[PDB]
Amino acid sequence: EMAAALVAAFGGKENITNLDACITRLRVSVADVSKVDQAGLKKLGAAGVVVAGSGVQAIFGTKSDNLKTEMDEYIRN
Amino acid sequence: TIEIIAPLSGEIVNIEDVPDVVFAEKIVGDGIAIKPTGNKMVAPVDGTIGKIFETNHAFSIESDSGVELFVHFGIDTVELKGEGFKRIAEEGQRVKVGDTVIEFDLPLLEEKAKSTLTPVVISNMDEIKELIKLSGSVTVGETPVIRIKK
Ligand SMILES: O=[P-]([O-])[O-]
Repeated sequence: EMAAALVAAFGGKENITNLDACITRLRVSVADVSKVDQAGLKKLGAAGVVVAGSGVQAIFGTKSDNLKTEMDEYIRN
Repeated sequence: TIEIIAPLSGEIVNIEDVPDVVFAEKIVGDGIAIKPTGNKMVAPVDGTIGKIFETNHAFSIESDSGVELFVHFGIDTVELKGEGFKRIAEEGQRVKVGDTVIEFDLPLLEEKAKSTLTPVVISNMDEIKELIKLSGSVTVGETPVIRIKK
């Protein structure tokens, strides 16, 4: 479910144009950054939020890769 | 006192000088960084490998002493999709200090990786009494890089 909440925080499943991450950062592309809920990400336990261009980065810690796998499945299912 | 041995050879660098805010701000834990000069990453302590990234460029290990470490080779190296790395150990493998976990191609990574700086941090910060960071050049599986208590 947290994965569904993360998708909603970015704006929505259709607002996601790409999914990728590294060891402690999650990268999610968004069509409109004005629709990202920075406050929503914080409540989800995000340590911080960083936005670069149209790409959005959220710090979920080392478990960030877990969100990538869950979001990838939920967004593809 | 637990001694963390260098996972790779190189020069110790401040973790706050790493070009990544999550590592520099120690969101993923505290420790040091190493500018690599060798070709392999070994176990910095006797324990069990926990997780190896599918891009075979970073891994997690828990010492028998109960310390959780996390080694991340280079910065944003996941974008290389495994190029330059070869996983030699398996997740769940029990290892002793110096056991090889991954071998890498320094020259190829020095040319394609945004940075080869390699953070070695403790993700168990709330369970350790003190972390003493050391300094200087280290030799893989031989030179201690950090000293911890409790
Ligand atoms: O840059 P990274 O945490 O995979």
